[PDB]
Amino acid sequence: GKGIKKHLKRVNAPSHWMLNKMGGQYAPKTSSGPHKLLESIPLVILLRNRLKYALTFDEVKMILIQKIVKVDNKVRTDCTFPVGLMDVIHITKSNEYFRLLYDIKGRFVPHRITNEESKYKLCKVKKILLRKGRLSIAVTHDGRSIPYIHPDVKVNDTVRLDLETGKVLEHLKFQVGSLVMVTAGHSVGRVGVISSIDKNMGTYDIIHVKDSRNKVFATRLSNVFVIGDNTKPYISLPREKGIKLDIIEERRNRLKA
Amino acid sequence: DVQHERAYQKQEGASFFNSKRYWKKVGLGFATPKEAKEGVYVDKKCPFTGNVSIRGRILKGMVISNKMKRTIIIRRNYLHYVKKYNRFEKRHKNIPCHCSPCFDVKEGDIVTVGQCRPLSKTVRFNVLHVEKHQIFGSARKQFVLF
Amino acid sequence: RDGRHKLRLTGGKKKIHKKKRKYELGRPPSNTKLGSRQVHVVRGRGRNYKYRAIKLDSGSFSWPTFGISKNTRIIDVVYNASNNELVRTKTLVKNCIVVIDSHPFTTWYENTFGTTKIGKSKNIDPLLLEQFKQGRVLACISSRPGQCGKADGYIIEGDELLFYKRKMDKRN
RNA sequence: AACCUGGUUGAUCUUGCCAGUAGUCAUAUGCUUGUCUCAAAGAUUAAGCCAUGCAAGUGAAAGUAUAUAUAUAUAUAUGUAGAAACUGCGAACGGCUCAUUAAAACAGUUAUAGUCUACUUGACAUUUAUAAGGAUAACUACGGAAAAGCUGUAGCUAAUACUUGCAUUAUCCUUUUGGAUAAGUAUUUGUUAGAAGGAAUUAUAACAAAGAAGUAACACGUAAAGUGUGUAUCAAUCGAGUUUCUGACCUAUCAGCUUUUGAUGUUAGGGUAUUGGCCUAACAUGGCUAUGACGGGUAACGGGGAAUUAGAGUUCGAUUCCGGAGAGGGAGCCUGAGAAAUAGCUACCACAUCUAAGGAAGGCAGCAGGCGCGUAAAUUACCCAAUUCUAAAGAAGAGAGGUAGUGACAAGAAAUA
RNA sequence: UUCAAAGAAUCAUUCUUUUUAAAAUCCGGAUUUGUUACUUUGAGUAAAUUAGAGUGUUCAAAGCAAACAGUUAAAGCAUUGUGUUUGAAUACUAUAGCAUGGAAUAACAAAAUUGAACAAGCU
RNA sequence: CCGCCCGUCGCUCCUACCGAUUGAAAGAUAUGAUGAAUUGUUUGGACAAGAAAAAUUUUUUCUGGAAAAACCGUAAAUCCUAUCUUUUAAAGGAAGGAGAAGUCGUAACAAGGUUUCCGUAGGUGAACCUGCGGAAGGAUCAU
Ligand SMILES: [Mg+2]
Ligand SMILES: [Mg+2]
Ligand SMILES: [Mg+2]
Ligand SMILES: [Mg+2]
Ligand SMILES: [Mg+2]
Ligand SMILES: [Mg+2]
Ligand SMILES: [Mg+2]
Ligand SMILES: [Mg+2]
Ligand SMILES: [Mg+2]
Ligand SMILES: [Mg+2]
Ligand SMILES: [Mg+2]
Ligand SMILES: [Mg+2]
Ligand SMILES: [Mg+2]
Ligand SMILES: [Mg+2]
Ligand SMILES: [Mg+2]
Ligand SMILES: [Mg+2]
Ligand SMILES: [Mg+2]
Ligand SMILES: [Mg+2]
Ligand SMILES: [Mg+2]
Ligand SMILES: [Mg+2]
Ligand SMILES: [Mg+2]
Ligand SMILES: [Mg+2]
Ligand SMILES: [Mg+2]
Ligand SMILES: [Mg+2]
Ligand SMILES: [Mg+2]
Repeated sequence: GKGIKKHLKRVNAPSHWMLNKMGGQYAPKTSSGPHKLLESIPLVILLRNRLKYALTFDEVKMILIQKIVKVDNKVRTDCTFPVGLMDVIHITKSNEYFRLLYDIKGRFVPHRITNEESKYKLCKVKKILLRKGRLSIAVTHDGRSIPYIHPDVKVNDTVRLDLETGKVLEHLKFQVGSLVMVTAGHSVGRVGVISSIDKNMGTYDIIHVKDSRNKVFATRLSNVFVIGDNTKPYISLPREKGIKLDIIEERRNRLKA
Repeated sequence: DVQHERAYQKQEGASFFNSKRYWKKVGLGFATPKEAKEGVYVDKKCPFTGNVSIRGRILKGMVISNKMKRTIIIRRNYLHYVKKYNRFEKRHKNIPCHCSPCFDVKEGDIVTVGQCRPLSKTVRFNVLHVEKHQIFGSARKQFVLF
Repeated sequence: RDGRHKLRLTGGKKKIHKKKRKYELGRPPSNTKLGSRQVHVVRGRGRNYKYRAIKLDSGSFSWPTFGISKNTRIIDVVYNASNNELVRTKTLVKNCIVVIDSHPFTTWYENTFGTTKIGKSKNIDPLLLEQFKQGRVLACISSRPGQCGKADGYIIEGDELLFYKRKMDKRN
């Protein structure tokens, strides 16, 4: 007939799933949801390939059936629910809290995290709609609509967003020296300060992001996620702290162990 | 004579009766000419005066024709590299563009055109800025790398 | 039917390699007429219903000068810049000039101030006034009745009105 | 491993071909073959034809059970199952093949300020009620037909099927209390006013008119008051359609093509989900072309890639992924968020099966399997365990998929001392 | 059509710093100046294949795993309980498109039967 | 040099060409004719639910609605041409290549016994001959 595609082939699966070529013909195909399949990750993968709590899809399903895994604090029983960049996972029985982050490679790690910090999540606004009764609503990368957002919030900036209640805490403008994480090409794990934004007329607004080794790298503004003010990040970053080393340096590090 | 059709050529987005003629800016630093702001002429597919927003590609060409009504042809001349011979070769492509009578354009004149929606069977572009230029052979034959 | 099957601009036959994909749908024209109201529903793409008016009369007509509107029977079609066939057949489309039973506007005027919210100061044309005197006034249609299912329109004014009169002009 | 030898002569040096030489995820076939690993395999000929079987269903709190069974607690109460069917969701994915198709498709690159988008997510609503209206299935009885996934009648009865249909917020005065004015989501028209985006006829706000659909007459018993099902708009998402630029093989023994039959444009419309000669009408006379138009050929699906190369390149790419297309041939529809669907339907053509001759159904380029064609290609196997999908979503299905079987296609290791 | 010049390091050469005109901009000091080709950096791209890093699949073709400590505990770290370290890099993804540093080489644009720059005056 | 060899003429084999035959065949478009099915609209109105009257029947109005029909519009298919492409037959004709020590000459290679060769025209069993103007690849780098 011809409509949408329900299946995903295991080689056509996006690399940072890190699936096998063997070990299956297909991949899980993230449900539609709050994240873009190419930059998400289904819950199945998390449960089975990352934490390794499950050996199989079946086990994951079973786990889900006990209403014990929460993603952003409300439960999910959909095995192929997409988790995505910043989202806190609360596996209830272990009393583990994860937050998904990026590695210095493209790969999702589940970070491990405290009760206290778990209660919020960072969310970058994308669009800021006006709706009926001249009320503004931000729309986050979490595919979530924040209504009655504080007026000073502008199109690219992140927002520290509470989970227990839908309301926001604080917001961090997209400034010239704002601690930033990346979430797309090459420099994906990378975490920097920002030197400069280009602001091209018709095109993508390219930005340059100085690291803490002072290695500058550029990136589209699209795929940059504000994470702090110049001093401190508002989230716990992984062990590497977004310092994508050179290849040689990495090898040296590996050797020294 | 402004009203030449069987219909009344109005100008949507004008607002005649109430309020304190209609043109817009089109952006990308292309200055709306005097002839659009002044100078009545109605055009549904003028970038400035009408209701088409230019967006997507902008590419300079060089007009070959004015023969169509409010519509122009522009050959882009360019160089297709052939890796076998590590050499280039002149190649071309005739983009039809909508004009709008703000621009008086004789042949051989350089233009730049923005994209815009499909305006007709082939015209997907309209001319935003017309450099003058002079030509001596046929525009057909002028290569201007661009 | 919205699709290819057409020469290539160079005038070369596009050898077709594709049936007709339903999303290239060209469902056939509702030649909507005068009469008592009668409208069908055609089911466009994502259950997006659209209202094929096939007979009409009581469209919403506006009076732009004063920026108001009223529902009136429309009593005749008198011009169609598309083609005269349509006008002969009395078919309503999105730029048909038609005649409104124009008592309502007059009544409204009377109610408001005088006899033939309020930024009044403009106070009517001569031609328009004359038209009103006979009861029945020329007016464009502005909805696309075939899509929207309403003969919504507006009263033709000053320069445009004059032009339409000229077009109409009788003479021989 | 950036390689060359033999062949014109009586001998010689060239040119020059022929021959050898190696490789081929490149087929065949000949002889031969003890292990193990890995594993292509009816593409090439006939997108030729097909016997039989199977390949899409679905119910573990949660629409509908006096078919029915059954267990507790005092003839009732709860319950627990439940064939059947109605409803819902799915069947548009997958799988197969490569016939078409040479600026088409496809690849990258835009665009959608020109659109649609079910499920999923998040926001979140507007002009008799201690609970409404029929009428339908399964079923009972009576039937018919050789036969078919045939259905007739009469009688019932449900539903989350179908159909009705019950304060508060914003603007002004008083000290959180008491009055005044309003009060439709998309959508459409007219009139204006104008936190983004490079750019707005954008968001939005007001006025004048219309105006769908909706806002629980539903089902569990849950969590630390919750869930399922449904629902208007918005956004996200899974996408889709269009679309910009650039990019293709052979042929000039194809040089002029396109235009009454939309060719090129303008206007107005119609149509579309939206743009558009997409279609209609009216008006221009355009548009493409020696930088190869238009034809013709391709033993052409495109690309990612494959082989072979020192480096260039040359050939191949039916074939693991992405895209396109097609389900004998065209064409046409219904349903639906999505089909111009083919294990949907209508029709014709071409094949063809059963028939009691009245009619009836049928479409392997799904999996096996068979005939044919051929130089040329495997089992009518076992299973849902893994990988996934669908479902009323652990618990069911799945020839999707996997596991073996055949297998000297290839590939690797390795006896015969 | 701006050629050049001078100083410091190194083993005649290499890499670095500084200035030598004119116009606009900024509180005597300090900082912008044709277009495109070309080139350099990026950005953005599916993986499978390819190159390539790691990893004794017994080797290898592979695969994307693994390694480590123990006749069953130490050690760590957690406030009796909890294995730990990790890996699945990187490059290739045109000839076009995107942004980008550019001094050379190329084009083209600017330029006299006359072309524009200022100071004054008048509208 | 008793070398080499050239062409006709026979004979056998194979290849492709021309070929009357409106040759044939399949396929492809293009036109036209008829035109199944069918979206849409229009007409219809078997009937199923209302309203009107009498004691279940009668007459009239409003709703939804099947068959059937008409008109555009998609448009299969069949037939008729036309054109093109592709294989394919054919008496005869006329080439080519191969073969066999066959016939007739001696064209060329030596000043090859008329130097050769070119273009052109006519001739002739056949190689070839001849005319005209060229060339040396001449048998002359020379008075
Ligand atoms: Mg299909
Ligand atoms: Mg050879
Ligand atoms: Mg053994
Ligand atoms: Mg076959
Ligand atoms: Mg196959
Ligand atoms: Mg359930
Ligand atoms: Mg059942
Ligand atoms: Mg498919
Ligand atoms: Mg319902
Ligand atoms: Mg026309
Ligand atoms: Mg083919
Ligand atoms: Mg292929
Ligand atoms: Mg083939
Ligand atoms: Mg077949
Ligand atoms: Mg079909
Ligand atoms: Mg089948
Ligand atoms: Mg069929
Ligand atoms: Mg088969
Ligand atoms: Mg074989
Ligand atoms: Mg399973
Ligand atoms: Mg002599
Ligand atoms: Mg002789
Ligand atoms: Mg002689
Ligand atoms: Mg003689
Ligand atoms: Mg003679």
